[PDB]
Amino acid sequence: SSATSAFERMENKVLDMEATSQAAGELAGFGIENQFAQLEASSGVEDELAALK
Amino acid sequence: AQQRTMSENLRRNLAALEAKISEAKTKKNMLQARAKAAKANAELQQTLGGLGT
Amino acid sequence: ALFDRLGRVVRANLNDLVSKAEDPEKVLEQAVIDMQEDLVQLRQAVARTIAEEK
Amino acid sequence: ALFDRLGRVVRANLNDLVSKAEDPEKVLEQAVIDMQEDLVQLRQAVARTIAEEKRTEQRLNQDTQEAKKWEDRAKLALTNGEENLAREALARKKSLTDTAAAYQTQL
Repeated sequence: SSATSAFERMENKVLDMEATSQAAGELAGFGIENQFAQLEASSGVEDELAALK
Repeated sequence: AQQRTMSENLRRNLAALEAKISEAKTKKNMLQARAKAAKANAELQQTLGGLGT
Repeated sequence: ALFDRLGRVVRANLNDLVSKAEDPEKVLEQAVIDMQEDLVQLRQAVARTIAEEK
Repeated sequence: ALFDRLGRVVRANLNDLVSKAEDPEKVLEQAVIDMQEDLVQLRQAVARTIAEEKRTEQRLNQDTQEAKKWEDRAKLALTNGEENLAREALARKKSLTDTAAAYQTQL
Protein backbone atom coordinates (compact mmCIF):
# COMPACT_ATOMS: atom_id res chain seq x y z
CA SER A 1 0.00 0.00 0.00
CA SER A 2 3.03 2.30 0.33
CA ALA A 3 5.27 4.49 -1.86
CA THR A 4 8.41 3.53 0.19
CA SER A 5 7.72 -0.24 0.08
CA ALA A 6 7.52 -0.12 -3.71
CA PHE A 7 10.74 2.02 -3.97
CA GLU A 8 13.05 -0.27 -1.95
CA ARG A 9 11.49 -3.31 -3.72
CA MET A 10 12.89 -1.76 -6.93
CA GLU A 11 16.43 -1.21 -5.50
CA ASN A 12 16.67 -4.88 -4.56
CA LYS A 13 15.97 -5.88 -8.21
CA VAL A 14 18.83 -3.60 -9.42
CA LEU A 15 21.22 -5.07 -6.80
CA ASP A 16 20.20 -8.64 -7.83
CA MET A 17 20.98 -7.72 -11.49
CA GLU A 18 24.39 -6.24 -10.51
CA ALA A 19 25.30 -9.36 -8.47
CA THR A 20 24.00 -11.77 -11.20
CA SER A 21 26.02 -9.98 -13.91
CA GLN A 22 29.33 -10.36 -12.03
CA ALA A 23 28.51 -14.03 -11.20
CA ALA A 24 27.96 -14.83 -14.90
CA GLY A 25 31.53 -13.54 -15.59
CA GLU A 26 32.90 -15.57 -12.63
CA LEU A 27 31.43 -18.79 -14.14
CA ALA A 28 32.37 -17.79 -17.72
CA GLY A 29 36.08 -17.72 -16.86
CA PHE A 30 38.38 -14.76 -17.26
CA GLY A 31 41.45 -14.99 -19.53
CA ILE A 32 42.00 -11.22 -19.57
CA GLU A 33 44.76 -11.29 -16.90
CA ASN A 34 47.08 -13.55 -18.93
CA GLN A 35 46.42 -11.39 -22.00
CA PHE A 36 47.15 -8.15 -20.03
CA ALA A 37 50.47 -9.65 -18.77
CA GLN A 38 51.49 -10.06 -22.44
CA LEU A 39 50.79 -6.29 -23.00
CA GLU A 40 52.85 -5.40 -19.86
CA ALA A 41 55.62 -7.69 -21.11
CA SER A 42 55.47 -6.02 -24.53
CA SER A 43 55.99 -2.64 -22.79
CA GLY A 44 59.17 -3.98 -21.08
CA VAL A 45 60.63 -4.96 -24.48
CA GLU A 46 59.82 -1.45 -25.74
CA ASP A 47 61.69 0.15 -22.78
CA GLU A 48 64.95 -1.42 -24.12
CA LEU A 49 64.03 -0.30 -27.67
CA ALA A 50 63.65 3.30 -26.38
CA ALA A 51 66.94 3.00 -24.40
CA LEU A 52 69.00 1.89 -27.44
CA LYS A 53 68.02 4.98 -29.53
CA ALA B 1 1.86 27.56 25.11
CA GLN B 2 0.49 24.29 23.61
CA GLN B 3 0.54 25.78 20.05
CA ARG B 4 4.21 26.89 20.27
CA THR B 5 5.25 23.39 21.53
CA MET B 6 3.06 21.71 18.85
CA SER B 7 4.59 23.79 16.01
CA GLU B 8 8.10 22.64 17.02
CA ASN B 9 6.94 18.98 17.07
CA LEU B 10 5.37 19.33 13.56
CA ARG B 11 8.37 21.30 12.20
CA ARG B 12 10.92 18.63 13.32
CA ASN B 13 8.88 15.63 12.05
CA LEU B 14 8.59 17.40 8.66
CA ALA B 15 12.36 18.18 8.64
CA ALA B 16 13.11 14.44 9.13
CA LEU B 17 10.80 13.62 6.17
CA GLU B 18 12.41 16.35 3.97
CA ALA B 19 15.86 14.89 4.67
CA LYS B 20 14.77 11.27 3.94
CA ILE B 21 13.05 12.21 0.64
CA SER B 22 16.36 13.97 -0.19
CA GLU B 23 18.20 10.65 0.60
CA ALA B 24 15.83 8.93 -1.88
CA LYS B 25 16.63 11.40 -4.74
CA THR B 26 20.38 10.75 -4.03
CA LYS B 27 19.70 6.93 -4.01
CA LYS B 28 17.91 7.13 -7.40
CA ASN B 29 20.61 9.13 -9.23
CA MET B 30 23.42 6.62 -8.50
CA LEU B 31 21.17 3.53 -8.58
CA GLN B 32 20.27 3.97 -12.28
CA ALA B 33 24.02 4.12 -13.11
CA ARG B 34 24.43 0.56 -11.77
CA ALA B 35 21.40 -0.65 -13.80
CA LYS B 36 23.03 0.76 -16.97
CA ALA B 37 26.41 -0.84 -16.04
CA ALA B 38 24.93 -4.29 -15.19
CA LYS B 39 23.00 -4.42 -18.45
CA ALA B 40 26.03 -3.37 -20.50
CA ASN B 41 28.23 -6.01 -18.74
CA ALA B 42 25.73 -8.77 -19.63
CA GLU B 43 25.98 -8.01 -23.41
CA LEU B 44 29.82 -8.37 -23.21
CA GLN B 45 29.42 -11.81 -21.58
CA GLN B 46 26.95 -12.89 -24.33
CA THR B 47 29.11 -11.67 -27.28
CA LEU B 48 32.30 -13.36 -26.00
CA GLY B 49 30.36 -16.63 -25.42
CA GLY B 50 27.16 -18.14 -26.87
CA LEU B 51 26.87 -21.87 -27.59
CA GLY B 52 24.88 -24.31 -29.79
CA THR B 53 22.64 -23.14 -32.65
CA ALA C 1 1.51 -61.10 -17.25
CA LEU C 2 -0.45 -60.97 -20.49
CA PHE C 3 -0.93 -57.16 -20.54
CA ASP C 4 2.63 -56.73 -19.35
CA ARG C 5 4.04 -58.86 -22.24
CA LEU C 6 1.86 -57.16 -24.88
CA GLY C 7 2.78 -53.62 -23.72
CA ARG C 8 6.50 -54.44 -23.91
CA VAL C 9 6.09 -55.93 -27.46
CA VAL C 10 4.33 -52.74 -28.66
CA ARG C 11 7.22 -50.61 -27.30
CA ALA C 12 9.84 -52.84 -29.00
CA ASN C 13 8.24 -52.54 -32.47
CA LEU C 14 7.98 -48.74 -31.99
CA ASN C 15 11.70 -48.72 -30.95
CA ASP C 16 12.62 -50.34 -34.31
CA LEU C 17 10.46 -47.78 -36.21
CA VAL C 18 12.07 -44.74 -34.50
CA SER C 19 15.56 -46.34 -34.82
CA LYS C 20 15.01 -46.43 -38.61
CA ALA C 21 14.51 -42.64 -38.40
CA GLU C 22 17.76 -42.29 -36.37
CA ASP C 23 20.43 -41.63 -39.05
CA PRO C 24 23.54 -42.04 -36.84
CA GLU C 25 25.68 -39.18 -38.22
CA LYS C 26 23.15 -36.33 -38.01
CA VAL C 27 21.51 -37.40 -34.73
CA LEU C 28 24.98 -37.55 -33.09
CA GLU C 29 25.72 -33.90 -34.08
CA GLN C 30 22.31 -32.68 -32.84
CA ALA C 31 22.90 -34.27 -29.40
CA VAL C 32 26.19 -32.27 -29.05
CA ILE C 33 24.17 -29.12 -29.87
CA ASP C 34 21.45 -30.08 -27.30
CA MET C 35 24.12 -30.40 -24.54
CA GLN C 36 25.48 -26.95 -25.37
CA GLU C 37 22.08 -25.15 -25.26
CA ASP C 38 21.40 -26.88 -21.85
CA LEU C 39 24.90 -25.89 -20.53
CA VAL C 40 24.13 -22.16 -21.00
CA GLN C 41 20.89 -22.52 -18.95
CA LEU C 42 22.75 -24.29 -16.11
CA ARG C 43 25.61 -21.72 -15.98
CA GLN C 44 23.07 -18.88 -15.68
CA ALA C 45 21.15 -20.84 -12.95
CA VAL C 46 24.42 -21.06 -10.94
CA ALA C 47 25.13 -17.33 -11.62
CA ARG C 48 21.80 -16.34 -10.01
CA THR C 49 22.70 -18.44 -6.90
CA ILE C 50 26.25 -17.00 -6.60
CA ALA C 51 24.51 -13.60 -6.89
CA GLU C 52 22.73 -14.27 -3.57
CA GLU C 53 26.12 -15.15 -1.98
CA LYS C 54 27.25 -11.55 -2.78
CA ALA D 1 11.52 -41.87 -24.50
CA LEU D 2 10.02 -43.25 -27.71
CA PHE D 3 8.43 -39.87 -28.62
CA ASP D 4 11.56 -38.04 -27.38
CA ARG D 5 13.73 -40.12 -29.76
CA LEU D 6 11.50 -39.05 -32.72
CA GLY D 7 11.46 -35.37 -31.59
CA ARG D 8 15.28 -35.35 -31.47
CA VAL D 9 15.41 -36.92 -35.00
CA VAL D 10 13.12 -34.25 -36.53
CA ARG D 11 15.37 -31.53 -35.04
CA ALA D 12 18.56 -33.19 -36.37
CA ASN D 13 17.11 -33.46 -39.91
CA LEU D 14 16.01 -29.78 -39.80
CA ASN D 15 19.57 -28.79 -38.73
CA ASP D 16 20.99 -30.76 -41.69
CA LEU D 17 18.68 -28.79 -44.09
CA VAL D 18 20.01 -25.44 -42.70
CA SER D 19 23.55 -26.90 -43.03
CA LYS D 20 22.88 -27.60 -46.76
CA ALA D 21 21.42 -24.06 -47.25
CA GLU D 22 24.59 -22.49 -45.80
CA ASP D 23 26.93 -21.60 -48.74
CA PRO D 24 30.59 -21.54 -47.49
CA GLU D 25 31.77 -18.05 -48.57
CA LYS D 26 28.61 -16.01 -48.33
CA VAL D 27 27.54 -17.10 -44.84
CA LEU D 28 31.19 -16.55 -43.77
CA GLU D 29 31.31 -12.85 -44.91
CA GLN D 30 27.85 -12.21 -43.38
CA ALA D 31 29.04 -13.74 -40.09
CA VAL D 32 31.85 -11.12 -39.79
CA ILE D 33 29.36 -8.34 -40.75
CA ASP D 34 26.97 -9.38 -37.94
CA MET D 35 29.85 -9.11 -35.38
CA GLN D 36 30.74 -5.62 -36.71
CA GLU D 37 27.15 -4.27 -36.14
CA ASP D 38 26.96 -5.92 -32.65
CA LEU D 39 30.37 -4.53 -31.58
CA VAL D 40 29.48 -0.92 -32.45
CA GLN D 41 26.16 -1.13 -30.52
CA LEU D 42 27.99 -2.55 -27.47
CA ARG D 43 30.76 0.11 -27.67
CA GLN D 44 27.97 2.76 -27.46
CA ALA D 45 26.49 0.95 -24.38
CA VAL D 46 29.94 0.95 -22.69
CA ALA D 47 30.43 4.66 -23.66
CA ARG D 48 27.07 5.56 -22.03
CA THR D 49 28.29 3.75 -18.86
CA ILE D 50 31.72 5.51 -18.89
CA ALA D 51 29.62 8.70 -19.00
CA GLU D 52 28.49 8.05 -15.35
CA GLU D 53 32.14 8.06 -14.20
CA LYS D 54 32.42 11.63 -15.57
CA ARG D 55 28.99 12.55 -14.10
CA THR D 56 30.00 11.26 -10.62
CA GLU D 57 33.20 13.35 -10.91
CA GLN D 58 31.02 16.41 -11.88
CA ARG D 59 28.52 15.93 -9.00
CA LEU D 60 31.39 15.77 -6.50
CA ASN D 61 33.10 18.97 -7.75
CA GLN D 62 29.94 21.01 -7.28
CA ASP D 63 29.05 20.10 -3.68
CA THR D 64 32.64 20.41 -2.39
CA GLN D 65 32.85 24.07 -3.55
CA GLU D 66 29.26 24.83 -2.44
CA ALA D 67 30.42 23.59 0.97
CA LYS D 68 33.18 26.21 0.85
CA LYS D 69 30.70 29.03 0.14
CA TRP D 70 28.86 28.09 3.35
CA GLU D 71 32.27 28.11 5.19
CA ASP D 72 33.24 31.58 3.78
CA ARG D 73 29.91 33.14 4.85
CA ALA D 74 29.97 31.42 8.26
CA LYS D 75 33.40 32.94 9.13
CA LEU D 76 32.13 36.38 7.88
CA ALA D 77 29.08 35.89 10.18
CA LEU D 78 31.54 35.64 13.15
CA THR D 79 32.90 39.09 12.26
CA ASN D 80 29.40 40.59 12.25
CA GLY D 81 28.80 39.00 15.70
CA GLU D 82 26.15 36.32 15.29
CA GLU D 83 27.14 32.77 16.25
CA ASN D 84 23.58 31.46 15.53
CA LEU D 85 23.74 32.40 11.81
CA ALA D 86 27.25 30.86 11.66
CA ARG D 87 26.05 27.44 13.06
CA GLU D 88 23.12 27.47 10.61
CA ALA D 89 25.62 27.90 7.75
CA LEU D 90 28.12 25.31 9.14
CA ALA D 91 25.51 22.55 9.71
CA ARG D 92 24.36 22.87 6.10
CA LYS D 93 27.98 22.66 4.98
CA LYS D 94 28.41 19.48 6.98
CA SER D 95 25.56 17.82 4.97
CA LEU D 96 27.20 18.81 1.65
CA THR D 97 30.51 17.44 3.06
CA ASP D 98 28.70 14.11 3.84
CA THR D 99 27.12 14.04 0.30
CA ALA D 100 30.51 14.51 -1.41
CA ALA D 101 31.91 11.61 0.64
CA ALA D 102 29.13 9.33 -0.60
CA TYR D 103 30.04 10.29 -4.21
CA GLN D 104 33.72 9.39 -3.72
CA THR D 105 32.63 6.00 -2.30
CA GLN D 106 30.53 5.41 -5.43
CA LEU D 107 33.20 6.85 -7.71
